[PDB]
Amino acid sequence: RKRRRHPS
Amino acid sequence: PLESQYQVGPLLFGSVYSGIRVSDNLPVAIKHVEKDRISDWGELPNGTRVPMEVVLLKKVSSGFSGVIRLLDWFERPDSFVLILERPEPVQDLFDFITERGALQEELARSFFWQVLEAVRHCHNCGVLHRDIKDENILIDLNRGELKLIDFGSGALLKDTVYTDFDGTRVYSPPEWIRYHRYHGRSAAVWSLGILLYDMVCGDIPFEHDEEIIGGQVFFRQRVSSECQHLIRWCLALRPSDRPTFEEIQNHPWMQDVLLPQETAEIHLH
Ligand SMILES: Nc1ccc(/C=C\c2ccc(C(=O)O)cc2)cc1
Repeated sequence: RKRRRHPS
Repeated sequence: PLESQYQVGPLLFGSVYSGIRVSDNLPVAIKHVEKDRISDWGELPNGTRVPMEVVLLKKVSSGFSGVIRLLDWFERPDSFVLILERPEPVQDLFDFITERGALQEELARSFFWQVLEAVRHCHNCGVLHRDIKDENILIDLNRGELKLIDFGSGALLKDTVYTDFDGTRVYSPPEWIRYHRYHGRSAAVWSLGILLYDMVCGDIPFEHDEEIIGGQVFFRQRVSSECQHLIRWCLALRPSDRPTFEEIQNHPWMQDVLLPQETAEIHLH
């Protein structure tokens, strides 16, 4: 399961 | 003189450079913010119009090590430059959870408690961060102290309704998803619930709008009942059903926290 950053 | 006071190093999108204060070889972060890209502005006591981020950083700058300290700032024709504290050695909490996976509850407790104190500090100073997440939390690996960073989405703390938001959608509460409104404290508690799940399960629980408003929390990792309950409480669909900061820090799962130095010796060295 791919974990990722999330821009703001 | 900006380039005459700091030795500028390499990048850390977003434009933050590693730097050293030539005065005392102090590690700093040098952050550039384009004027054309600035959401809210504020006025300093001088009346000099500055980005709201500068205003918020100054209001929280009073000495408590849980929040990143703004050391200086400069104005340029098309941008502002922020000189910020840089711990060294450091790693942000997002990379830390990526490398290590789900955290032991003892370590998640210490981190989450430190985030809670830091957010209390912001609110006491009249500042609402609005973008609490693992990416905006730095770990001083030798002191075991957490730092909250990037106030670029923040706002002055108020008790009335907010109808604007520029933080991270997957950490925003269902009332923002559904109705474009929220109150500051209860929306922060929701993001703290997302953060806590993120620490003990190794990733955030919700990626999609329907999941956020669904009010269902599935645990992918073995997580104690007391911790699951605190998480579910923070993630109450109704904002008024969420715990206060005091209720969170009195929760049974939050008792007997490690000191920062114990945390560094046991989990970081
Ligand atoms: N991954 C990583 C590494 C080093 C730093 C340094 C410090 C810093 C950077 C940005 C900010 C801010 O946006 O308020 C503050 C401090 C930050 C993140």
